[PDB]
Amino acid sequence: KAKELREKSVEELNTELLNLLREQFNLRMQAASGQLQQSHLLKQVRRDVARVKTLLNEKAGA
Amino acid sequence: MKRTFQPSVLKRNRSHGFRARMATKNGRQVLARRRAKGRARLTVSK
Amino acid sequence: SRVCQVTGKRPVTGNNRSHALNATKRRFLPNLHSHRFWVESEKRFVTLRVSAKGMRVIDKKGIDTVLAELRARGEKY
Amino acid sequence: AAKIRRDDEVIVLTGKDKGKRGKVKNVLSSGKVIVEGINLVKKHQKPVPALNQPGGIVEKEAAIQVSNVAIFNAATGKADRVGFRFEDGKKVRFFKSNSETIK
Amino acid sequence: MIREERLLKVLRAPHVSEKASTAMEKSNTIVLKVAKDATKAEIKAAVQKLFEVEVEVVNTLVVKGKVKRHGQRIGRRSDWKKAYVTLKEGQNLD
RNA sequence: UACGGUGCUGAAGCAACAAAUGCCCUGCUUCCAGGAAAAGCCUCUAAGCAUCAGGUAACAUCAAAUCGUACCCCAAACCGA
RNA sequence: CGAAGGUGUGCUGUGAGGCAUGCUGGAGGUAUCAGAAGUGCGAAUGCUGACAUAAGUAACGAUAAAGCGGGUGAAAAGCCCGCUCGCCGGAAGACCAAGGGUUCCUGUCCAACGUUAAUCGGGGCAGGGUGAGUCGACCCCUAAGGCGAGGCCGAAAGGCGUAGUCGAUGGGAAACAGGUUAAUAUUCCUGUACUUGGUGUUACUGCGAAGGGGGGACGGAGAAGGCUAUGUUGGCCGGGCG
RNA sequence: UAAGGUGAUAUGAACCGUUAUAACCGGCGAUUUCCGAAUGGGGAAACCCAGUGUGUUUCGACACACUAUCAUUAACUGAAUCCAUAGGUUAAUGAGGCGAACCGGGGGAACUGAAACAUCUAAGUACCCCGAGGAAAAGAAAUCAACCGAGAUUCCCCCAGUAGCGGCGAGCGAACGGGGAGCAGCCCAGAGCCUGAAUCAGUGUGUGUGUUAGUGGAAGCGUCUGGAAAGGCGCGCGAUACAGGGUGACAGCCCCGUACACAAAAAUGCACAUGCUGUGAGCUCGAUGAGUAGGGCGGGACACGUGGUAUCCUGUCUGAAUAUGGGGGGACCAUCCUCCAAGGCUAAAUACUCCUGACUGACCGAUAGUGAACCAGUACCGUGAGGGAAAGGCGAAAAGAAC
Repeated sequence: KAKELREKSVEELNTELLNLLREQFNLRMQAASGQLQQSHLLKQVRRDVARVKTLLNEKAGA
Repeated sequence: MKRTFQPSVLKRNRSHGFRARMATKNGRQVLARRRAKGRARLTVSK
Repeated sequence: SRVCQVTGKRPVTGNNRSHALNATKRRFLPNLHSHRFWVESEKRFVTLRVSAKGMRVIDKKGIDTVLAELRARGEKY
Repeated sequence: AAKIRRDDEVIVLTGKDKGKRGKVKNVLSSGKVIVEGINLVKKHQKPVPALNQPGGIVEKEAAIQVSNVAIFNAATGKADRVGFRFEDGKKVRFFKSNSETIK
Repeated sequence: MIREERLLKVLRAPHVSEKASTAMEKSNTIVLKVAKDATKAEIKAAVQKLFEVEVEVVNTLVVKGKVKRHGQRIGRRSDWKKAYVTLKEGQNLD
């Protein structure tokens, strides 16, 4: 997804990151209960977040 | 019968703990030696 | 530390030999002395822990020169 | 640069199922393949209440060494060796005997 | 003022147990697993934002990890922070 | 009534005497062997600031984080294999 | 079509040994003539492991003490319940510090651990459990002492020490009663409290420290007097009529 | 580079991926909690407590940066005390700590041997301390030699267990000279001319060649035994590849490789080539290292123990000449020869291996080999420094024994 997310603004990125974080939180909440029967999702979300962070760093002073 | 070891944590730490070891040159040397040996517990420190 | 500031004379080790040649370790300390030296240029006394040899050297050369040398060496006075 | 792959029909050079043929089912990182119908073992499957397994003498396909199988060339009617070569900026396998590309 | 991102990270899970259940039912108090670094105020903030529910007060405690033995080898479970969060009267939590 | 307990209910609830080694007592009396320190606390001003801050006055509101809290502890859990 | 190794047998050499072969074993061995040695073990109160002997012997860890009924169980002297009996009671009870670090509670299991059995356990496995403005630490302050900028001293390492900064075993703000969990409670809940900080206020109007002063701030013994904790008796209230 | 993947005990679950952002491998980046030199202050390491400033706030608070010490230089400030200096506050630069051995320096034992023991030996060893580098140190004759000559240092073989030293005991033990490895010479004590002339370091660029992923890489079938063939027996083929490892028993031709031939977007080592910054070459005139050389007293080093003892170093007290001069040639003198101390720099041959890769072994094969083939510096023991084990093998394949 990095090549797609690279074509964005800083503000845009930040919002996306926030959203991702929220999603992750939700997953965690679900995971703890017996709701989440799709574990890979959590793995994905974290990765996405990381990617976003990396992108942000690249943008701001690199 | 009052046996020799009469534990006290603070006393132990002050005596033998990491910071004490650091404080002196000989202590430092000891630490270094331990490291070289491969000790898991470098000091008395928990 | 017993070190002439002008000359650099430290203590050196050696032996006491007895009449039966019994070596025993000893030191040879330098003949140090703290002496106020008048510095004519700056118009003040500079105290220096110096050997008698150091003093002699100073006399020979001029205190100023000695001071300069010391400075060059990175030594406070 | 792996000469035998998932969907290749192979012939067995050695063992109890030597001479027989079968499609490679899957290939393991250990340097062994599992081929369809070839090396069979009658495992005694231990029952478990969970996962809906009844448990019995299940005859399943054990692995075989990749070295023990060979890619079969349909044209020659025989086992062949595989070579590698670049056709149109892309690496491809070919039968050593007859020099034809694997497709 | 706690950062949104920080808040999201704070809260680890709901804690299911008899005691927890009792707390929920009788005293209107939810029992959460939270980050070991998460202070009380932060936790409260997280609760308010992320569950949309007024908080009366948060009590926290640190649960020490049990030492276990997997076969011959000894090994300790991690410490973790439990939080009893008391919700205001009439606050029903999903 | 899951024989573990749970829910409701609930009378009187006074007086005298005795009484510590505990409290008044960091007191009092006495003795010589002549009995910590520093902060909190109260107070005084200096440089300062000057009609601002600061101080005390009540009242309102917010605040009090963090770590410990199980259990043994004259002992089968600590020091003695 | 069975290597080394293991184990029998037969033959053979003056001896160290050699050859052959049955069984076991399941993959290596090696003639000859040369070459090199970690080259030969019964002893060293040799070293390591294994296994004997004494021997099914001594002992089973305070002479506080048990008995029976029922339960569970494959099985009960030992576990649970009950009724008796006995022991401690300035402790063998209750609550902490130190030290330990889950031993707490529940379910479950009995190989090992428990000086016997064990259904039991501080044993195994799984799950649960430790809630603080006012308790303690942290924090402010210092003692003995420690470290110690500069400094003084010292072949080097380093020693001593000023300013300082650390250091409790001492000084420094504040919470009680009841109820509750299988397991926490001055921490949860119920009631009724207190503290010292900010911030804002209106009201007032000399505030201000690294400084001054007070205070904190202190020994042993003795003697009482006033008290309470607590206990006894009576009254009261409930139950009883052997 | 790919058709398979999501490390291991260790399966499963939920998934991703298959011609190219699945996974894997390599370059350059990003992130990089806390403790630790630890550096904002403190501290019982992985914890406690700040200050200042810049931004934000739902005004409850957040965030993130900086704040050690020393040295050096600079700026401002600044006592007694007039100027000054000490001191003080900032700023910049560097340092600090760790690390196997080797290296140089500062200190420096004893057991032991001498059949006792004290000189002596062990030994400048062990050890402690400081400092450095990929090597270090040494180094460009005030050196040897012998009336012939050599031509800085270092290292190897000889000289030689010689000459010597030595309670002339035990022991210690050269040099000259010869053969080799490697070889390199320069600058300042200073000013004149000429002005960018050789060389070196940092730093870009270019070329070559490594290194850090990789790619291709030959040729075998039948039959007998057997659980299985790579074995037997047949008949073939490859070989710049019969190194090695695996594969159901022993495989050149089944697999991985091997010989051989190729490969780098990116980073980077070493050579030369070249630009820029600093550095000054050649010429003439000189100048030619003083508390120094020597000496006395005391020690130490030189094979050399004070001896008839040259030479070097210096704790102590002295103290020249200064090239018409001075040093040395093993007491000392005379002659001759030979060199120029009291300022520096300097590659190579030499020393070592914590570590990386490749290959080898009349080295070990689980009481051996590392202490450690195994989750070992672990368990366990000890207040602590420290000590410190045991423990490998089912099978070809779990087909690990349903009922």
